[PDB]
Amino acid sequence: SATSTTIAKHIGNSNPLIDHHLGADPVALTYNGRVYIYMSSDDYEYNSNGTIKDNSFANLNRVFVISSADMVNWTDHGAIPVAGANGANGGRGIAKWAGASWAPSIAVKKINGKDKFFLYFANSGGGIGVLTADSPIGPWTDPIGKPLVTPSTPGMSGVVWLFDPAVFVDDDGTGYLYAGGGVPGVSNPTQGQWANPKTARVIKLGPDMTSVVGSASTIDAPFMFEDSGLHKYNGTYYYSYCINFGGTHPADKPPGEIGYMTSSSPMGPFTYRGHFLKNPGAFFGGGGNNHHAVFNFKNEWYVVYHAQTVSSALFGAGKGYRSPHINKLVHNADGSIQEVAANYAGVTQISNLNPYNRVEAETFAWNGRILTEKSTAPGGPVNNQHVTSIQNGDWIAVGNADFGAGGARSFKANVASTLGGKIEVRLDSADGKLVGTLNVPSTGGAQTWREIETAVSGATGVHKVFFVFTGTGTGNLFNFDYWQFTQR
Ligand SMILES: O[C@@H]1[C@@H](O)[C@H](O[C@@H]2CO[C@@H](O[C@@H]3CO[C@@H](O[C@@H]4CO[C@@H](O)[C@H](O)[C@H]4O)[C@H](O)[C@H]3O)[C@H](O)[C@H]2O)OC[C@H]1O
Ligand SMILES: [Ca+2]
Ligand code: NA
Ligand code: NA
Repeated sequence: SATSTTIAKHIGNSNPLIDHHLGADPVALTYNGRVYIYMSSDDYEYNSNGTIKDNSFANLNRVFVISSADMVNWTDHGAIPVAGANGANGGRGIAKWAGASWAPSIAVKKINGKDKFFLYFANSGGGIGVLTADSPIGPWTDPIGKPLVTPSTPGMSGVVWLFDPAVFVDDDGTGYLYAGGGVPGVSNPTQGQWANPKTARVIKLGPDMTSVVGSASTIDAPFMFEDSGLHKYNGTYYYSYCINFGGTHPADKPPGEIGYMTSSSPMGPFTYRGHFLKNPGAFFGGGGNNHHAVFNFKNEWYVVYHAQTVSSALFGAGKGYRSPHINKLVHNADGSIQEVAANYAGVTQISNLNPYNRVEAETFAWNGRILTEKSTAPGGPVNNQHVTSIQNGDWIAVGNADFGAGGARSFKANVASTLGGKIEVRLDSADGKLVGTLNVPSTGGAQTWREIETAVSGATGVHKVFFVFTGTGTGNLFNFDYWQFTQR
């Protein structure tokens, strides 16, 4: 009954994090037991004849957000319509001054006893903006109505590409913004311009995280290119960035790789240490921009980065379209960082999923091959999505659902369907033990939602769980908002 194949994130593998769409320039928020990943909205551009053309970043006007409690099952929180200029996101789009929202950065700060969230983004190469929210997934407000940082921000002149923000809230509650990149000398930098672009910047933020304090300092990242990052390990601040591709490079600053520098203060002085992530081309073939954030989630150090692993699998060429990956990052006893072993296997699931809570359908580890959108389902979480583009033989799967010793009694699915179909609930594999079959009736339409219940038996212990979609003809069989098992 399950016939569709995984594009790039194969069952058992944790990279790329998702493959049912793209997501470039990832950054991580760790918050109340979940990692959020916020991403540039990579999205295929097409020639007029419907063939794919190389990514020119034309579609980078949203921020894609996924989250996980376990590194394997990703809840799709959909898209934040950040860019509102030109104009389009069809209306919708939150920062009216910004035509683009590249390379997000995310921070949370408790203000007046309430957690407040701050999403930073680059309006292409021209400035940094910020949105605010009372939850990591929104809804979002543009407090300011203009960029937060421009070339006129003190200290920011001399930056070639005023982009790739990284916002770090220090242990004392002070925010810092790292930004910049590009290489001076336009079409022909001299060797020395390659070697010391002097286009990286850090600026301190005001307490409210929507203003700057003082002037930006230059970080002299050798062979700076883009992709500022900041993490703090054992009291030391690590400024990381992508090394440029031009000029001759010494062996210790290899082109297109992630370099890093350390300092005992967030604003420097920084000393190059420092490379830990080869170009994604070195691992997955070969190659492109390289774009990364280091974070600690549930007591482990990771780097999120991107690679052209979904587009290459679909097209035979990555064409600049990028997908998020995570691997472990290891700090040595001396504080240096080991080369990250970027791969497909990725990170092993760190905790089980509880299938007795409401679980969004768009919370899955693997799929073949569906889409997620914006749902009309009543209620649900902020920016509630559903699984759609469900055809016969499609499926989604969660990793390590723990049904417990007693096991499940029933399975509920919130579904909307014009003609109906089935959800087969299978353990371990797409062709695995059938524990139940939910008959999706005609509900009256794709926006008319019914919670359907069906019996489950044989579902005990920890398993991958596959929801295999079947139906006749069509089209879209149904959309698929959330599910919940009952005990026992
Ligand atoms: O409008 C401005 C944009 O144009 C500017 O876009 C940047 C263009 O450069 C992007 O970096 C690319 C990454 O790929 C490099 O080539 C690789 C060299 O090794 C080969 O193995 C591999 O196949 C190649 O892909 C290329 O040299 C380098 O320029 C950068 O990420 C973009 O940001 O952005 C700012 C806008 O203001
Ligand atoms: Ca949902
Ligand atoms: Na970033
Ligand atoms: Na499909």
